[PDB]
Amino acid sequence: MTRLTVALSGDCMVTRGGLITSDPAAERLRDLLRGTDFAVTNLEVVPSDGRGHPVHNAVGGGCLIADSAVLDEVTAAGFSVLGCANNHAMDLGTEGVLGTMDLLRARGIPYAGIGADLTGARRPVYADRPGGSLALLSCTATFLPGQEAADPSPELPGRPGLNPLRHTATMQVTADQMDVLRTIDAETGLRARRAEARALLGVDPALLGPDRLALFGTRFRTADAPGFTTECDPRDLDEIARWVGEARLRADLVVVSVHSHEPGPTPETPGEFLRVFAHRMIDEGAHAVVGHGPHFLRGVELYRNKPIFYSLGNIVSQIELTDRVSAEDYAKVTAERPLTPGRYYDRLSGHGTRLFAPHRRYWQSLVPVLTFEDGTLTAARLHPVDLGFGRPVHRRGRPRLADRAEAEKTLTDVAQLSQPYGTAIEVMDDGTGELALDV
Amino acid sequence: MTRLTVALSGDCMVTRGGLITSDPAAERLRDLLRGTDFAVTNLEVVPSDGRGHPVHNAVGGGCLIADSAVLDEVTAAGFSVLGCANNHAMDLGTEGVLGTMDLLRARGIPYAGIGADLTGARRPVYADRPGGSLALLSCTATFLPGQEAADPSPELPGRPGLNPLRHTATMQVTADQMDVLRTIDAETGLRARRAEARALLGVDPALLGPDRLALFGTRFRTADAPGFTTECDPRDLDEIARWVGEARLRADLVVVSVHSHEPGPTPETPGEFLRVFAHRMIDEGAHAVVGHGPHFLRGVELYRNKPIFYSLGNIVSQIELTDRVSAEDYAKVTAERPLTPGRYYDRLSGHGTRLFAPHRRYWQSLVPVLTFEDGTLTAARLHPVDLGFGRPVHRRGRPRLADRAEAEKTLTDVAQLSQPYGTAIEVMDDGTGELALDV
Amino acid sequence: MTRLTVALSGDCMVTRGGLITSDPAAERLRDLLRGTDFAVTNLEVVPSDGRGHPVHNAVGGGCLIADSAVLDEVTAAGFSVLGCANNHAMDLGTEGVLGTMDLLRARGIPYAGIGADLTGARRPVYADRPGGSLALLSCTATFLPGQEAADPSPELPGRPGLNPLRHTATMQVTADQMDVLRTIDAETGLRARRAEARALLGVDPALLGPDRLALFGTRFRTADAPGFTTECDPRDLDEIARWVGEARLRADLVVVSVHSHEPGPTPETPGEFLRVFAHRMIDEGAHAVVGHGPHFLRGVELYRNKPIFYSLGNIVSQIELTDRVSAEDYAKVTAERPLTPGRYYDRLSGHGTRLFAPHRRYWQSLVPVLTFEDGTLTAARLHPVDLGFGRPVHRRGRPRLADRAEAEKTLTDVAQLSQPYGTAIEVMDDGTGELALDV
Amino acid sequence: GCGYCFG
Amino acid sequence: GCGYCFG
Amino acid sequence: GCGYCFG
Amino acid sequence: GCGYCFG
Ligand SMILES: [Ca+2]
Ligand SMILES: [Ca+2]
Ligand SMILES: [Ca+2]
Ligand SMILES: [Ca+2]
Repeated sequence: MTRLTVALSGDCMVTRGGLITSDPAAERLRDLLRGTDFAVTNLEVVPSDGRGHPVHNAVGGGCLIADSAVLDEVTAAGFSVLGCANNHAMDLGTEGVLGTMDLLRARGIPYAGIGADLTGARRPVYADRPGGSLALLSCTATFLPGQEAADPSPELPGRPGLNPLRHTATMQVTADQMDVLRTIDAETGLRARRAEARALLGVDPALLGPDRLALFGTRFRTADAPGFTTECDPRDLDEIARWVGEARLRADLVVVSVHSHEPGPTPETPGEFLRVFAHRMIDEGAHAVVGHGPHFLRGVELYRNKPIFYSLGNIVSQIELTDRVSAEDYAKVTAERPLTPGRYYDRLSGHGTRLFAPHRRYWQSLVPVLTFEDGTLTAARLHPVDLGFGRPVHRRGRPRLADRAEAEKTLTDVAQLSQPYGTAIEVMDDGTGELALDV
Repeated sequence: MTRLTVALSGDCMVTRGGLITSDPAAERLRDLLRGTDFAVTNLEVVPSDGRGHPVHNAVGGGCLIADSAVLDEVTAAGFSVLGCANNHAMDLGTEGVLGTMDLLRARGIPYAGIGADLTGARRPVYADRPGGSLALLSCTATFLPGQEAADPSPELPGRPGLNPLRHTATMQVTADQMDVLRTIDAETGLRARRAEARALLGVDPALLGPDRLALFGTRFRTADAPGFTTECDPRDLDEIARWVGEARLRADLVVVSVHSHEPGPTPETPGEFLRVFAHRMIDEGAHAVVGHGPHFLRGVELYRNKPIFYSLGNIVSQIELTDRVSAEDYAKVTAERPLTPGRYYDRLSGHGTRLFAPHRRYWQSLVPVLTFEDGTLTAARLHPVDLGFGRPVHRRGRPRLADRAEAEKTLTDVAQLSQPYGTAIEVMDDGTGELALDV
Repeated sequence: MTRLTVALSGDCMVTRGGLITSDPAAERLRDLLRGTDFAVTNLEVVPSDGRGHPVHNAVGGGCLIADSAVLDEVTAAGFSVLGCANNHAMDLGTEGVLGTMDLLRARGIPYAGIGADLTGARRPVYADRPGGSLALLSCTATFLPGQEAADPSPELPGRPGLNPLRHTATMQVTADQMDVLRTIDAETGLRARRAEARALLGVDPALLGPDRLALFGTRFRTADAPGFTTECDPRDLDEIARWVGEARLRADLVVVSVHSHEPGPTPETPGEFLRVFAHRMIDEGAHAVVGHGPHFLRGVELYRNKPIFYSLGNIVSQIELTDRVSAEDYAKVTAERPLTPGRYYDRLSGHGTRLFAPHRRYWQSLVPVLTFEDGTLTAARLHPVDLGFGRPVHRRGRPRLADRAEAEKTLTDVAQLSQPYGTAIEVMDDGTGELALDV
Repeated sequence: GCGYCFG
Repeated sequence: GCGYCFG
Repeated sequence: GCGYCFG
Repeated sequence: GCGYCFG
C-alpha cells in the first residue's frame, strides 16, 4: 500500500553556485533526485552569514565554510533531508552551529545530527510527504573531542554541537611487548611524572589491571598475538539505538546517516566498530544505513534485507574553491607573501601532485535510489556519479550522472568493494545497476 | 626616584562571597594587598551572568564558573591586576570568555591573557598609578587544544581564547626500545591503518627520520639512555618574548604570569620548558615571573637579580563550593539519584578521602611583596598564607595571613623548594620572610 | 565545450523607476541583456534606505543617491553582476557603503569593488550559472583620497571603502623651468614655511633629488623637453594583478572593471597608466577589461586577443533627476530662495546651456556582447545604445537600442576612437557591429 | 581631489 | 584528534 | 589534553 | 591636506 523512494548520497562539500550545470547528465541527476520522495545528503560545510569563529581543524583538512546561498543550491538540486553530524559542522564553533540551525529552519530544510544540546542532536527529524514519512538520524564518529553536544544540568545549560558516535581503539600486544612498554614508561621518567596523580587519585591511572595498560594516551592489552580492535562507546551506541527505536514508531522509514573517516585493516574497509554500529541500527529497526567520510566509495552490505552503504564518498567536492580560509589554515603553508585562497590550496597540494586531486577514486560517487513497500526493500538502484577527475579545479567536484563507460567502472568498483559482504549487482545497459535482493 | 611595590599571588578560585572574613589575620591580608601599588592574581574561575556554554573539562577537574559578583570580592580584597590565561578561562567557551572581558571592563579591572583574538590575548595590559606603571602579560601552558585564541585572516575573523605557551614532550628511548615500538606499530596493524595517509601526504607521517618516531600521538627519539625532555613551542616563546620587549618600553615594571600544571622529574619541580621560558622572560626585560597551576607551592629562583615564583599555589580555593556543575561533570560520579553540587563534590573526593582535601600542601599559600626602585629589585618580602587545612568545606579556601607557627613552616617549605636554585631567605619573628638579594 | 556570453556596459546612474520603457527598442535591449549568461554594469549611484551621511563630492559633480528600489530596475533590465568601485560609491560615507552591501546581498546581487575592508574590496565576486562562471573585479582610479578601503591592523579594524587604483602624475620640465620653480619656492617664502618640517623630518620633503621636486603638491622632474607622464601606484597594480591571477584559477572568465575619469593628451584618449593597467590585467589572465567614467565613449583595443573597452560611457544617465541633493551641493548655486532639486540642476547647468546636456557624445552608449569558447574570444558584438539626446530632462538617460541611423553613427565613432589601436569593425545592416578578430 | 571629473 | 582524516 | 591537571 | 602638520 505504502510505496516510498529514497535517494542517498555522501559528502556534500558545496562552496559555489551553479551546482547543477547545463550538462544534460547533470540535469538528469537533478531530475533523479527531484523524482524521489526523499533525497538525503551529508551537509559537509558550514553555511554562514557571519556568525561564529573558526576553530582549529587542521586534522579535518582546514575550515569548510561557505556563503549560506549554497543551501539553495542543495535544495534546488533535489536534496530534501540533510544530515549534519560530521567533523566540519563545528568549524565555526557553537555559535556557528546555532547559526546553521537558524539558516536551515528559516529555509524549511529538515535536518538532523546537530542541536542546541545533546538530545536535540540525537533526535530524529521527521520529513513528511503525501506518500509517507522518513525519519533521519545523523551521527559522526569523526570529530574533535569536545565538539559533541551536551545536555543541560540542573544548574548549567547544555552545549550546542554534534551527535557523537565515540569509539575506543585497543592495541593487542604480546606479554614481552607489554613489558617493554612498561619499561619505557619507567626508564624515561614518564611514570615519575604521574606521582602527583597517584596521590590525588589514590592509584596509578595507567594501571587498568596487570594485563591492561594506558600509556601515551593509548590503550594496550596483553594478547597471544599482536592485533588491533575498535569498539563503540557503549553510551553512544545505546542512546542512538534508543532513538532509532523511537523513530521506528513514528515514521514509515528510518535512515541512519553516520560520518566515519576511520579505516579498517585496509583503507577501503570500514572500522569494525562501524560495522557493529550499522548492524545494531538495523537490529533496532532502521531501514537503511548511509555512511560517508573517507571521500571514496566503500562496499555495500545487505543485512536482514536492509542496505548498509559504508561510504558513498562525495556527492559535491569543492574544498579547493572555498573563499574563507582561516589564519591557522594559512599557517600550514610557508609563504614569502600573503596568500590568496586559491594559491593557498595550490601550495597545500603541491600544485596538484598530492592530496585528493591525482587519484580517481576521490572523484567517483554513487547515488542509491531505494524503493520500499510497507518497509520492505523491493529495489535498490545504483546510479554512478562522476565528479570530473582531471578537470580544472574550478570545474571538478560538481556532480553529474556518469556516462556509460565511467558508470560501468564505478559499478565494478562497488561490486568489488561489496563482494566480501556477499552483495551481488545487476547491471543495466546504461551503466546503472541495482542490488540483488532476497525479497 | 621611582619606588613601586607589587603583591603576587597564585590561583584565585573564588566562588563565594565574604572572601575576607572578620578574622584579624584575614583583614591584615587585605590591608597588605591594598597597601601595595599593584596586586596581581590569576583569575582561576569564569565569572558569569549567563553567557556561553560549558565545555567538557574533565582533565581540568570540571567546570569552574561563578556569579560575577565574585569580581567585587577580588577587588575589595585588594587585587588590582588580573591574569586570565589558564585552563579554566574557556570553561564557558568563546562566548564565555567574551562575557568575562565584558564583565572585567565594565568594572574597570585591568586584565591580560585573554582576548577576542590571539593578539589581544598576547598584549600586555598597562596598569597606571600615580607612582608608576606595571605591565602584566599572562599566558598558560595548560589548556585543552583549540582553546588558544586565533588571529584573523583576510577572510575570516579570529577566535576568542587564551594566550598559549605550547610545548612538546619527547621520549628518549634506546635503539632496541625504538625497534620494539616500530615492531608493535607494524605487527598490531597500526601502520596498515596509515596506508591512506601515506598516499595522500606522500610519506608516512610517523617517519620523522630513522631515529625519530611519532607513534600513539607521542614523540620518540633514539638515545643512548632513556629520558624525557620538554621544549617550548618556538612560535609561542618568540611571540611572548616579543611582547615583553614591547612592554618594557612602555611601563616601569613588566610581570609575566604563566599558568603551568606540568610537572618536572618530581611533582615539586617545574617542567624544564617552564624554566627556559622564565629565563627568557627576564632575558627580554621582565622584572618578575609569577607561576601557578599545581595548587601547591614550588621553589623560588633569582635569575639576573629578578625573582621567578614557579608556583604560588592557590590564594583562593573554593572549587568544592561551586553552585554550577555541568552535566558532563555530574556524569563522572555514579549515582542512584540526581545529585546536588555539594553531594557531587563529596562523592567525587570519596567523602574527603582523596583529591586535595587530605594533604596540607594544597592549603598553604604565599603572597610575595616585591619592592622595585627604578626597576631594581630592592626587597622581596614573603608573607605565608593559610587556607584553612582541615576546616569544614564551606570555610577552607579563604585566605588569611598564617599565624607565626604555620607561617614558619610554610617559609621552611619555600626555602627547601628554592634551595636547588641557590635561594636564601631571612626569617622575621612573625614567620614572614624575605629573599636574600645581591643588590 | 564551454560557451559563455557576457554583456558589458558603462555607468549606470539610475535614480528613477521605469528604466526600460515601453519603447520596443528599449524592450529589445532588456531582451539582449537577459539573453546573456552575464551582464555587467558599473553601479554609479548609492542605493539607500537612509543609512549614512553625505560627503562633500563637488569634484564628482555632487552626491548621487537614490531609493534602493532602483536596484530592482537594474536587475529587471537584465544586469546580473555589478561593479561598485567608482567615485560615487562613497557618497554616503563608510556607513553608506555598508548599507549598499547590505542592500545588494539581501537582493542576491553579485557585486565587487567595495567591501568592509581593503581585501573585501579587492576580492573578485564569483557569479555561477549552469553554463559556467565569471569572476568580476572592480577598481577605480577616480575617488577622493581617503575613500579607499583599508585592511585591519592587530589593534584597529579596517575601513569600509572602494578598491583603489592610485596613480601619480609627473610634470617634465626643462632645467631652466625647474630653476624658476625653485626660485618661486624660495622667493615667495614658501620654502621658509617648511623650516619646521626640515628639523622634524631631518631633510626638506620638497627635495627628492637635485633633478626632482615636489612643490605645490605636484611632482616635477627635469627633462630635455617638457612633458607629462602618469604611472600606476605599484602596490595597487601588483595587488589587483595578484587577485586576477587568483580569479583565473576559480572561474571560466575573468573581467576587470575599472572606473577612470583621467584624460590622456586628449579627452578621448585614456591615461597612459590606464593602458598599462589594462595590459597588465590581460597579462595576468583577464578575458576582458571594461572601462567607464568619462560619460562618453573611448576606443576599443584588442590585446593578446582580449578586448579592452577604455570607456563605455553611460548606460543610464539620470543625474539631473535625483531627489536627494545635499546642502553643500545646493551651496554651489547662488539662489535668492530655497531651491527644489530640479530647479537646482536647471541653475547648475545654466538652464541646459552647459554641462552634459548640449553635447551628443554624452548621450550615446555601447553594449558589447562577448562570446567566449573555453576562454577564447570568438565574437564581440557591438550594440549601440541611444540615451535620448535633446529629449526633456525627465526622459533622457534611459537606454534603448539605437535605431539604424543613430547606431551607424555610434559605430563610426567607436571605429574612429579605436583606430589608433588597430581595431577593425564589421557593420551589420541594422547598425550593430562586431570586432574583427584574429582567432 | 582630481588634479588635472563630473558624475 | 583522529588517532590512526581530511575534508 | 594533558599528556603526563586538576582545578 | 596641509599644503605648506604632525600630531
Ligand atoms: Ca569529513
Ligand atoms: Ca589550573
Ligand atoms: Ca564617475
Ligand atoms: Ca593637531
